[PDB]
Amino acid sequence: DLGKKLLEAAQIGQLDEVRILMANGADVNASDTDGLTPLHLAAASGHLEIVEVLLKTGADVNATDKWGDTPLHLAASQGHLEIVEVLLKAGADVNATDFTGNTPLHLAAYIGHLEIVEVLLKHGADVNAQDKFGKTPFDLAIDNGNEDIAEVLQKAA
Amino acid sequence: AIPSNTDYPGPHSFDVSFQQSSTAKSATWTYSTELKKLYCQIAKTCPIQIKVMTPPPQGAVIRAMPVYKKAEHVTEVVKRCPNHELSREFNEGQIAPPSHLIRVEGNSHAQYVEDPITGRQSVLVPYEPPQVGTEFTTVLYNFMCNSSCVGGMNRRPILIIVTLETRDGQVLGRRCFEARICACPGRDRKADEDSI
Ligand SMILES: [Zn+2]
Repeated sequence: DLGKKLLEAAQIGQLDEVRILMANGADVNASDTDGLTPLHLAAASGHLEIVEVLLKTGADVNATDKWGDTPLHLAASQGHLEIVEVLLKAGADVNATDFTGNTPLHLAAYIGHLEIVEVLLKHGADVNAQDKFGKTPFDLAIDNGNEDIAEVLQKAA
Repeated sequence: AIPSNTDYPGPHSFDVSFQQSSTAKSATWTYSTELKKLYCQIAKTCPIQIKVMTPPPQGAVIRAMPVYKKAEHVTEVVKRCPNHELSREFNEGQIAPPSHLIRVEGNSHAQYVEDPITGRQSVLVPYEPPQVGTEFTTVLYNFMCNSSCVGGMNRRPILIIVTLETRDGQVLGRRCFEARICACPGRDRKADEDSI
């Protein structure tokens, strides 16, 4: 199953295998039973060149998995800065909202990726967006002791 | 006989904790204090902090053993799926047997145990006190299969049981946390916390 092989190659960082599978007709938008696509997996793992070649070969920058998360959510949650930048240029919504109300800025602020927080703000990240529990990105930065991020978010309020 | 998961501080006030974030260049792991749940990517370094209030005896060891969380699974031994066991990835010539889910990183005296009666697999390190002027003993763990792996854990949740033991295998202390080996630790932690 070329889809299954492509998902695995994208997750584990096998760039040559990704290129070979797509040349052999692997569905660039294949999904597993959690709705993760090769682009989700490369974005979460941090494989920049794979993310680029998937987007060049027709990967869906807006695809949502079973949590409603886009590849930008996953790169933002992990701290993969160059991937966040490439996804925004390629058409990602900076304020894509998952099924429990997280934006990429919620996840960056919570886990504590300062440089990602700065890049998301420059692309119109919404500081007022509330998750399912009423929490803003600032609320989550305070709750997880990310002081420098809370300061940056307060200045952007 | 099922391994006990009961928390037991014991006479040395044994406790297991996690630093506030990965010192990796990305969220290779993250720990939920709300859910007492570690989230990590496959084979990444996971530092776990051990604290005691009085020195353990000479010869004490720290064991880490994975067990299934749900009563319907707990009798099944937790090991790597065949695909990861037989992969060449991470399986270069080394002390850890390739079936073991839990490895220790950076300790030549880590010992891989398979009980010849129960078939349970675990990994030991000698207990060492903290380096002078630190609070914690750090043990580096690696978790060598995804929670989702169909030939192994197959989306069943696991607990990591951390036991402080005498040389002769008497329990001195025990702490337990849930572990998930997943694609995106940062998202999975928030999603799980959101769900509860
Ligand atoms: Zn596996």
